[PDB]
Amino acid sequence: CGYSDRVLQLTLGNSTITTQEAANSVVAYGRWPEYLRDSEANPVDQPTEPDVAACRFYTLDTVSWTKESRGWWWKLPDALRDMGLFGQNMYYHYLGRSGYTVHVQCNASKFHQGALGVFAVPEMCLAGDS
Amino acid sequence: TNPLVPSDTVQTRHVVQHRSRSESSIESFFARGACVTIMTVDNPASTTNK
Repeated sequence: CGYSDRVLQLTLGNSTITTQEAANSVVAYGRWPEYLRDSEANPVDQPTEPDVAACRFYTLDTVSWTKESRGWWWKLPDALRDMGLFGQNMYYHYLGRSGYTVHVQCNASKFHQGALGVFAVPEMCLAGDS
Repeated sequence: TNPLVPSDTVQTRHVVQHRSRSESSIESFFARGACVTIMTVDNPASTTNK
């Protein structure tokens, strides 16, 4: 019937991503995102859950890969702090939890070469300049 | 004293509580050896007048 590892469609809220050249997709540590369970709950107040207004695809500024490029990094939720109603909900509440679908995009041509390592690191503490 | 809990004045979610008051029981509060005095004694030379 035609279906494939390489051809995917993702839809969240008012946003859809298509790809004709994927290498399957990864679910970190085998765990899909979930809301906080009552047995593991800690703040007692009724939570705010924005659903489609915040759980949707925000596209960040495009960077450029060149022969000089040593590498790029981002932190979550920080990269999304100014993104629509997600950022607003984040800055109005003391506490927040969130999972993410990260989709990195980089096409080229059958005559280009190169390989990007895309790593999702829990608690990615970086070293300082001093 | 007014016996209120959070759900009486705010909208609350369901939380399954696991905390306990075990360490604040009267036994637990006092279950420790406390210093109540320091006694001084000696054993001098046979000669010393004191």
